[PDB]
Amino acid sequence: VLTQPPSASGTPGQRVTISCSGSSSNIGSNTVNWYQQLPGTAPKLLIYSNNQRPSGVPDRFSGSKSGTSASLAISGLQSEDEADYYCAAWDDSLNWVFGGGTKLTVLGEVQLVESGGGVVQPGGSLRLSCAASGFRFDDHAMHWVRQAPGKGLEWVSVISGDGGSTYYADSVKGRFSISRDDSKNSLYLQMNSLRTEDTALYYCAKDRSYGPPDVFNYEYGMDVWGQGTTVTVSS
Amino acid sequence: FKNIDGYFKIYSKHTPINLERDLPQGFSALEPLVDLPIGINITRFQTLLA
Amino acid sequence: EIVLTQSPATLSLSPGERATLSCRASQSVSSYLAWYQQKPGQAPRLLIYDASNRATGIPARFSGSGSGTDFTLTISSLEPEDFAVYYCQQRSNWPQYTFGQGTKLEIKGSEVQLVESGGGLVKPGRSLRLSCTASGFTFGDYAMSWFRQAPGKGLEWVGFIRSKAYGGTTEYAASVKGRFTISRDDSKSIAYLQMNSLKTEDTAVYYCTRDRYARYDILTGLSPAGADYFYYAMDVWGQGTTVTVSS
Amino acid sequence: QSYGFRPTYGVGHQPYRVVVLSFELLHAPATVCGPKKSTNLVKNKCVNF
Repeated sequence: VLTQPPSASGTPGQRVTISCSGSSSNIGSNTVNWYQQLPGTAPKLLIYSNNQRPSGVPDRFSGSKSGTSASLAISGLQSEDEADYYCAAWDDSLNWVFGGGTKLTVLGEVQLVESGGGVVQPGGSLRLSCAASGFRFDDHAMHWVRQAPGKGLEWVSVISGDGGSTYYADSVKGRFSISRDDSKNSLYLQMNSLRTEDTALYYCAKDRSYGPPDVFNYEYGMDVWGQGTTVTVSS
Repeated sequence: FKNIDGYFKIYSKHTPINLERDLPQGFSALEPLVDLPIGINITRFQTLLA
Repeated sequence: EIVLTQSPATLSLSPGERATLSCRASQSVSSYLAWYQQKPGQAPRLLIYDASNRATGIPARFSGSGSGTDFTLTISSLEPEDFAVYYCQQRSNWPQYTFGQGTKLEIKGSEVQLVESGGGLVKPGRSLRLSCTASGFTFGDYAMSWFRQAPGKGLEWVGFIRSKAYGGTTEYAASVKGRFTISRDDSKSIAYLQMNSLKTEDTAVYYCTRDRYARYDILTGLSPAGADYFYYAMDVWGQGTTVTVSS
Repeated sequence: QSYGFRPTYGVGHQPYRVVVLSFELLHAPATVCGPKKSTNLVKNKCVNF
């Protein structure tokens, strides 16, 4: 669990800070990744390795990890900086734990397309696939992050770039089966015995590293995201 | 020179003499210069000449 | 430098009898004798390797013996369809594989597959580029060797390219040095061969085969006496193209 | 056996320089320590030191 304030505030022209603390087993031993998801769109990576930023994110964002806690500094926030910020950390127990979300309220090509929805049949079976083409799928790994309507991000499973060792979450362990096809360039996720508390979109996330986050604890990060499919699991 | 557990305790002092017969009479102390923090059980020594 | 010559020339023995094939050598060579059988028109097939163990697929009527400077093959059974020429090859010299004039015997008187391409006239535009594409074994962990077969002369050495593990060097013969350059395309699993400076005598039938296994890990627990050693670490013959020359 | 690193190869067959750092506690005195911090020497006042 990553402690994070639920909502912050700030005026246009001042710099605010967004802290996200945690235990010494996930933040103190690994890197923290910040994300930003506008209402009605897909998230994106902002700060990775606690000291680097991609070419898409400008240098106006600042981040640092001091000991077992992190801080997200947004110098000169504008009117478009109204979204939810989540922190990411890979604990040594083979799990991807997210934060709580900071609802910042101001006072002023690579494509990952996934399908599969409709009747969920909570108690039968459901197939979920994610297409991938144009970013050297054989070199980059994949992830699965679901987001319930009105809740935060939740990690599902991860697959290595070589298609070998894989890991699952503590709440979905033993029921899901993740796999990939290097010949067809597609990502699959066989879900079985879905409960009524799995109402989310299951966004297909693309990793920037090669191996699982357990060995490469300084390069993992979800750069490119996709438009998930909202499930309709009910009685 | 000594054989302390961790330090060697090299003491030295340079005083002028005039008798030139043997160790002259007079009390002179040796100020410490270098304490090498190396652990070694030395039980033998030998001087060097040029 | 080791010349291997066969004593029999034309064995017209009727089926249902014995058969012997003597092979001598000038230099004292160890047990590195490999027997081959090549049907007229088809590709050669190895029968006995190292003169101590037989291959997997041929009948058991090929028990041979001999070691040192003399080798022999004791075929003490009938010859139903043994109409072929039996050549020899020494396995001691790795970059100097030399063949010999085999004996022409008559009656009276498999997912691993690799094909080739490229051929035809050679006098206009003396610059050829053949191919050797395999679809069986994993290309990259084995070296590619080339052998040519002149009409009515037998097999002959061309060259080979070492595997990516044991250096990317090369070693050609004396009659093809500075003329033929061989390169590999392990990214596409295709073996090529450049034929610049072509003459009238270089109109043989070229074949691309495998070489020793670069990964000797499996060759430790596995003994070179079963079908696994012949399936994993062994050369496999393929098809051959034709080279036509004119004035 | 050689590796044969080429720039055309994808991620996974590239050279990765690994620097493994080890630590031992022998009987000899510690000759390597951490960067002990420092502070400002205040004037006459009953404080710690």
